[PDB]
Amino acid sequence: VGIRFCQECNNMLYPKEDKENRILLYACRNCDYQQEADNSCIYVNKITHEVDELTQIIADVSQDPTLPRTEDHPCQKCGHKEAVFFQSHSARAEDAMRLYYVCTAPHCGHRWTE
Amino acid sequence: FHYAGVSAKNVTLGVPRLKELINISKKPKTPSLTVFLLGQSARDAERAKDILCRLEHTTLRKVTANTAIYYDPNPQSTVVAEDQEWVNVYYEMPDFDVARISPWLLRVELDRKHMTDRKLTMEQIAEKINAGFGDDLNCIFNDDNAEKLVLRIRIMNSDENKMQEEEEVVDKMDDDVFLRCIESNMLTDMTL
Amino acid sequence: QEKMATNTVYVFAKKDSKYAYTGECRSCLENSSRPTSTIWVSMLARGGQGAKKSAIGQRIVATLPYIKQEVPIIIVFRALGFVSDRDILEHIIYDFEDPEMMEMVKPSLDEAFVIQEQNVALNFIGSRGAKPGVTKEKRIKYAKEVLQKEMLPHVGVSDFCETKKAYFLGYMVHRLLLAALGRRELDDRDHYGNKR
Amino acid sequence: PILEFLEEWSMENLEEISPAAIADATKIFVNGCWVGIHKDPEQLMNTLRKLRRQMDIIVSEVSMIRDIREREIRIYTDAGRICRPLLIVEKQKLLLKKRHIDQLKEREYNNYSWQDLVASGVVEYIDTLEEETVMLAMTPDDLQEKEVAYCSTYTHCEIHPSMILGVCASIIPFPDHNQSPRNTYQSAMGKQAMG
Amino acid sequence: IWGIGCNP
Amino acid sequence: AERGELDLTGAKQNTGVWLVKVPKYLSQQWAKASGRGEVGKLRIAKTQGRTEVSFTLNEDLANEHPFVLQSVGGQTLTVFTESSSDKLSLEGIVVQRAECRPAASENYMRLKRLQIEESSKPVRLSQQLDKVVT
Amino acid sequence: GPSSQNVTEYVVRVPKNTTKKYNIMAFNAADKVNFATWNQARLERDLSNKKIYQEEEMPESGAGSEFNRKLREEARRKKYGIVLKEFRPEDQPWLLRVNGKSGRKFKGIKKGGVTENTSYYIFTQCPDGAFEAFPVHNWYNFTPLARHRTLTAEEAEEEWERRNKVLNHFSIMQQR
Amino acid sequence: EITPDLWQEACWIVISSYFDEKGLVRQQLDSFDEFIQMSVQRIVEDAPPIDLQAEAQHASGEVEEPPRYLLKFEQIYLSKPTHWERDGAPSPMMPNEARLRNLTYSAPLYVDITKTVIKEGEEQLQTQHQKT
Amino acid sequence: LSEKDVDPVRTTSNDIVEIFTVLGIEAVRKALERELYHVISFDGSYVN
Ligand SMILES: [Zn+2]
Ligand SMILES: [Zn+2]
Repeated sequence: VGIRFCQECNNMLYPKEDKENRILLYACRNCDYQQEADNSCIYVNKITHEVDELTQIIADVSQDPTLPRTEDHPCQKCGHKEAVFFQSHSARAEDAMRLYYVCTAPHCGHRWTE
Repeated sequence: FHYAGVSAKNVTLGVPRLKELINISKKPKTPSLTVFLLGQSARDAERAKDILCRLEHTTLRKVTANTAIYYDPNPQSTVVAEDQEWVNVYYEMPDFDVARISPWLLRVELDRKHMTDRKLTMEQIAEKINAGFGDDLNCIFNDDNAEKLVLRIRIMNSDENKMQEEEEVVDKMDDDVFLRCIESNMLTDMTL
Repeated sequence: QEKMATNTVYVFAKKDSKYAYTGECRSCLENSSRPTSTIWVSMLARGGQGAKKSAIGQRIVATLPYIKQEVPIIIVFRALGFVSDRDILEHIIYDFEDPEMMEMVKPSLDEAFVIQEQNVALNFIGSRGAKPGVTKEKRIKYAKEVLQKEMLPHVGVSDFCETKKAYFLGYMVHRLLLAALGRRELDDRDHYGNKR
Repeated sequence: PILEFLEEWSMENLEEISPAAIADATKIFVNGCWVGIHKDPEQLMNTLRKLRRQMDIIVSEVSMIRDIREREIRIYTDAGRICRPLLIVEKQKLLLKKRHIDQLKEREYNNYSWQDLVASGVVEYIDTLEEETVMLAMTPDDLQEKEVAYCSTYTHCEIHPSMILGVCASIIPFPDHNQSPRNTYQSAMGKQAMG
Repeated sequence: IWGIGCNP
Repeated sequence: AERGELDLTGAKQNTGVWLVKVPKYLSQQWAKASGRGEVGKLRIAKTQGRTEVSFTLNEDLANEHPFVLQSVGGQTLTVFTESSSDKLSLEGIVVQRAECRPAASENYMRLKRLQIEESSKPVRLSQQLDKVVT
Repeated sequence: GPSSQNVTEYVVRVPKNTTKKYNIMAFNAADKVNFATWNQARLERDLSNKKIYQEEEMPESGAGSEFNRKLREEARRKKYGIVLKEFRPEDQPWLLRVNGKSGRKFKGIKKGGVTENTSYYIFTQCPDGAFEAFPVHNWYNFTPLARHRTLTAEEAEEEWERRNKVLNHFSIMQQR
Repeated sequence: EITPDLWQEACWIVISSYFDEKGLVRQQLDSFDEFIQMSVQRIVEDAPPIDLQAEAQHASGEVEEPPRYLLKFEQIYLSKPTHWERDGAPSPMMPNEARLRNLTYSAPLYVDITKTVIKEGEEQLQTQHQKT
Repeated sequence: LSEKDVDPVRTTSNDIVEIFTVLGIEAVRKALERELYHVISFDGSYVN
């Protein structure tokens, strides 16, 4: 999944298999350093790309004057009544009108979707 | 802009359609085809659904939830915990193991919603992939009872052996890069 | 007379162009002098199919001013002096934790893996430059001059400003990658914020 | 002057920036050049707006825009940006008060003019890019006053909605009661009238 | 100016 | 031992140095005399779990500067000197970074405006001439 | 103990002139620079002007024009362009070679952005107990170059012509 | 001090103040004033100084013997619009006279130029030409 | 048209070039007439 950069040359490590030991080794082409791979996964592609946008949402968006705010939905973490609510705001979000609520009030930074 | 929702289809009408017909353009902006069903298929909605499935292009990418390329030195090792049971069942009476087993593994998960919507079968997909790539691909498919539909693909056992004394050091794409190319080709042009 | 805003990064999608997403920035030297020079960072579409091409998929290219042929982006970053792959990605990708952006950058890194020398990258830029190049020395100096002045002038035109240009070029790439991922919406040409 | 102030107000320059620290901080662009990053954006944004409203270091034409979702602050001192004056709303109350209109009413022999209103901080010039970050009220009394809650965070107010029309369209009486193509046609016919 | 099915 | 050799003795001794960003008014006050050997006193007060750093301007010089620390773990900094005898040397490794900020908030903007006007003096503008030159 | 409430205050000294100028040497954290292995180092001005500025005008300059031809040759070269620039070392980057050729090589570039409204000072401990502040003459960011085999430019061009390298690139690097 | 339901008067008072201070064509006038006041002078200053020297004149020892002439433009001045008659006598040009006589409404432009001569005689002379 | 349970007699495509390649020139005469009549009569207008 994640890309690992070699210490010796600070370049990308590409997967390689040692036939003798049948052990996956991440080896740079430019330098001879080789590292055993713990993950054992080379390439992962999510065609559905069903990735939650809750992680992508920033807590700073609560300060926006233009965003609508609801006191009807209380915050789960701290119980603050106000919570700005906005849609996906994302391209390639397929067809979702879910409201990604963000708790207002300083430093709570809680994002929940109902 | 001012057609109706009754059509339920994109339709070019007005001056642009007149220009398309007058110029006899090779490619219409919205090529369309009206299919009239012969008999009982017209009467029954379910039979019409069957004909629809027959007439609509479907690729592996449409029915594939996600694809992951793993390195598993031993098929019995079953690096993925989930595939342990069915890999063990298949290798209780292993097929094509005598040639060899390719260490690189392509694991494809197929969305059940799309699979049942197009009424595709796991055995059907396996047969189509096997026919498309001949014996160069070996496919393992879960039973439909399994909650997650999993298809496991490995490079040809004969190709892994290379069946050649010289063996050629060309080592084109090794096996991982070749497997990635296979995945892209399968997703784009499976035509299930 | 209405004109598009200078010194800003705009990402558009062109169906006809082979590039799936193109990001353009028109740079002027604080309006003091010189014509506005536009540098385009584009991402080739995955529609093109080949054994290597499908494996790499989307590959980023850059249309530097006064260079006739498209230049791979990693080569431009190496020409600026950032040879190491990690440092180039540090400028392009602000957080290494996200895997999708790094996956997008990987093919372009693979395309430019032949060139690992700053001087060699400068020579390559000069050779594919529209103006003729007689020798390697002349080509290297000419391409260095083009990078110093013609490309991204608003960030800097002299005074060893390679780091600033590298950061702004990486910002253009970062925005192009975000548009490709869909995290940012493609810019609209008709917005009057853009129309000075 | 804006760059000097930004350096004063804890803006780390791109050259001195560790590449890892950029990810969590807002990027400050001035005239399209990425000057640096700021760890705390909102305080800087408020300070910049205060300076512009006092007309101390930032001129009135200078426009500051904060894209909260994209972590970018853009400051444009460029020429050619089209701006319109808008009243400023603090809390839910217009900053314009009866004392200001009393001074303006006796504009003669009080030397109180639009420049005094701009300097006082009652009104502000906003371009379209900054309009994207501004909550506006068409009519002050109606929208600012408490009702069934629609928006409680209005930041600016329109001076009068009829100012959206131009010179030729302003001569049309009761423009809102006409079909739009007819207003467009009158705008052209009024240029050809005799007088 | 009327609706989506009419005129603008 | 050669001309290009770098004296890494400071690195071997692991001498710790502090880097500080200070404003132009302070530096110019220091540069005014710059030869008296004294410009101020740096006072550091430490508590149970909090430390504060402050600098006091010399009374003669004036005719409070709190210091804010910055983390140095994100970048390693060292100081090296090029001697007039062409003997490069290393003084030490930077172990802490600080910034000096003005105390006055609003009246300091007056001095900033004066500095802006001083910097704008070299800027030249087109001059209107009443009578055509003969 | 006294450590929980210690208060330290020291005098500040700023000498008018110092024989050795003070600069800043900044290394990136990811480089993992370590001074324990720095047995020896070589810091000198670059010579890249060999490739792009000087001794590049070696053969044509000393070809042997003379007389009226010498006058015309000099004048023609000068008027052709705008007198090629030669070595002015003080305005050129710095090259660092640690432990000779065996060790890592770093390149330092002067910080282009000038500090017209900022100054930097360094505080160093001294036996007298008073801090000493020295202005930062210059700022340098050093970045390493790997001591690995470098592709030849001609070979690199040949390889790039075959942009579609279906074969493994690592084997290609091994061949070189 | 809030203004409730008196807003129709107040909004038009502030609008009237805007239009009294800033006319309808303020954009054109302000842009042109910026041009003349700042841009012309900045264009003059941005231009690199003119450097000129002889091409090894006299074929002598020629140890930098050809003189070096350096020109630097400065301090641009604009006069009021002026019309010079057939007699050559300057006179102010009123706009209506320009309309009637098909004249062009223009103003003279003057620049201070400093000329330095370096003849390698160990002396450099910097003569100044005022309002050229 | 070849697919089972699809009426070969009545199935028609809007593209006239496809009609020419598959069915012939006379079929395109009729199909072009049909398509032009559709574009003309969509507004309700009538041409003889
Ligand atoms: Zn390595
Ligand atoms: Zn909360």
